[PDB]
Amino acid sequence: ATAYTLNLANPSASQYSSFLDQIRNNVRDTSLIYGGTDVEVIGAPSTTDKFLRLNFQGPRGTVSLGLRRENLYVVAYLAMDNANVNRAYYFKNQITSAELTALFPEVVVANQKQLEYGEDYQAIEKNAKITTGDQSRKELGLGINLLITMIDGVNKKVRVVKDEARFLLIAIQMTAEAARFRYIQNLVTKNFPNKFDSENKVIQFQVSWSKISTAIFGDCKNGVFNKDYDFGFGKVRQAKDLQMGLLKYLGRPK
Ligand SMILES: Nc1ncnc2[nH]cnc12
Repeated sequence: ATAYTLNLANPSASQYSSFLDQIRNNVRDTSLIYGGTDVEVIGAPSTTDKFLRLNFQGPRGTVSLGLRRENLYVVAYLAMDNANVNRAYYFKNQITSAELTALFPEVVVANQKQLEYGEDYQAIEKNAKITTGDQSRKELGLGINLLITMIDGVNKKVRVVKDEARFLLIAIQMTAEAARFRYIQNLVTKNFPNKFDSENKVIQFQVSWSKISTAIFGDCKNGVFNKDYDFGFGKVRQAKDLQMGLLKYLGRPK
């Protein structure tokens, strides 16, 4: 599979942004124009190139993420354990052993482990054991320095579910979600490279990806919605106000 690398040993805002653009440009179908907007749209599912590999390169090791090109869903991750042995962890309904072998060649079949929980935020959040506030991912914050800290929890260490879950929550939001929502990307670069507080608006965007995509796809003309929409953070009339980075594939426009 194709692989893009984020250098966390020497991070820069420009590098992070280009990294997100590489993801967007890889999965998009440039012939697709939704609601007369210039926002990138994910192309139809491929039977050949199903996965994308993302490498988080740090000073003491590299941790990798596997994403489904069809929808940017995280399907697995790779990290060396305390014995420097490469191990791959995957979500059952998301990928097979043969595909995992092709995605992460450095991991032998015996070292492929199926995760006990679901790939949805709810399942992951419960295993992250967040003890404050609403106990959701919002409570962890966001940021480059936070991502680095989370990677330290899985890189070259014995697997601890709590640490693995927290890493996944941050890794998914800093890649897949940031690719989908420019608002999230802009928050990261505006605060680069510091850890900062997340917002309700961040969560609201995330849970409304499909709704936003459907709205632009079938109820938007030349960037203007046919009616007022509210995804949780106020009324929106123009698609531009949503600062979208990537829209969900819903077919070709009619
Ligand atoms: N595993 C996942 N990857 C990306 N976006 C998601 N939204 C919910 N679960 C997700």
